[PDB]
Amino acid sequence: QCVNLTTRTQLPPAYTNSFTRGVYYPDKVFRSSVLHSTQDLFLPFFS
Amino acid sequence: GGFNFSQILPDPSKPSKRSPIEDLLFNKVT
Amino acid sequence: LGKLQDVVNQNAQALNTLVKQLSSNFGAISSVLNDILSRLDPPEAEVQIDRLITGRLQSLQTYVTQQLIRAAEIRASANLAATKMSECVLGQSKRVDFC
Amino acid sequence: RLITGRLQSLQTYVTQQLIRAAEIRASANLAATKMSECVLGQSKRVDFC
Amino acid sequence: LTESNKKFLPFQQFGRDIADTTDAVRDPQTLEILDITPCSFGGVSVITP
Amino acid sequence: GWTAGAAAYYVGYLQPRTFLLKYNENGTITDAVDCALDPLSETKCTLKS
Ligand SMILES: *[C@@H]1O[C@H](CO)[C@@H](O[C@@H]2O[C@H](CO)[C@@H](O)[C@H](O)[C@H]2NC(C)=O)[C@H](O)[C@H]1NC(C)=O
Ligand SMILES: *[C@@H]1O[C@H](CO)[C@@H](O)[C@H](O)[C@H]1NC(C)=O
Repeated sequence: QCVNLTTRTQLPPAYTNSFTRGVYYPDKVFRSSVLHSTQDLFLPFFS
Repeated sequence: GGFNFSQILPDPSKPSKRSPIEDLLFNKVT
Repeated sequence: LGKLQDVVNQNAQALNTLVKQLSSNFGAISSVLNDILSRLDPPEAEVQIDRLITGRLQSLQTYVTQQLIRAAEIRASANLAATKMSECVLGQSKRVDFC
Repeated sequence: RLITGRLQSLQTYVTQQLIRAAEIRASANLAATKMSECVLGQSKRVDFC
Repeated sequence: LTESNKKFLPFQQFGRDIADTTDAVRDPQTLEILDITPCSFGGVSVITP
Repeated sequence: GWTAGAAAYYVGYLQPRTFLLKYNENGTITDAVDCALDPLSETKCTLKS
């Protein structure tokens, strides 16, 4: 079950800037001392 | 007669028969 | 050194490109020939194999032509170096702005 | 089929242009040597300049 | 399958190289890293007097 | 009347984009380079260096 809330004074959402964030391993293989480029969903830098 | 040729002549101090300049030359390029 | 580095870097990238050629489908539905043979029977998979063969042949003939051009250029440079060895080193050359 | 035809045309054009590049490089080396010998001095080589 | 000296991160199975060839695989038995190297190299040649 | 402590979370949306990933001798990612953000980044990722 759930209950409802009561209206009140809130804060508007703010907008910030990312700094080299949102990077993960795109696959489950091992790479050493290489520079490999992939096409995958990532987060943009300085977005 | 005054010409120093040790830079281009091979040196027996190292096991390789290389001159120091060609030692640097081989180490320069991959 | 650029003259001693380009002749190695171009060869390395040509070999790497030759390796990269086998990762392409050439319009087929798979890159490796074993997957098509395992998933499709050979009588119907003959056109896929044949297009893979002709794509790999085109890539290899392009690599061979590039290697022949590079061989011709290196042979010209080697002939120039041999003439320089014979004249500039093995004697004194009267040709100004050559040694 | 149009793709493979266009690639064949571009490959034969690239081969032809690279051969012309080799010929132009040979002519350029000959012209540079001719300048450096016949122009920037006097060349002893008979029937060269 | 040689005994390699490089350890894999604990979420990977395969391993590639600079030339992008699967030359390193992880055995699922007891988590050891084994290299992959082809056994057939080059061809034959005959010396005749 | 309630309290929630102090917290802050960021929500970002991913887009289909090519990334150049750097790998070390250990096997982890150290830096990433874009191709559709900066001309310098595009130059870095097209040269694969
Ligand atoms: C020829 O040149 C070499 C330079 O490589 C001289 O060798 C140096 O000599 C000085 C003086 O004793 C030393 O401090 C350096 O360590 C030496 N360097 C090397 C690389 O050996 C050599 O003495 C010169 N010989 C003559 C006859 O002039
Ligand atoms: C990472 O590589 C360095 C360089 O050889 C090595 O000293 C270090 O032990 C490695 N770390 C791990 C966790 O393998």
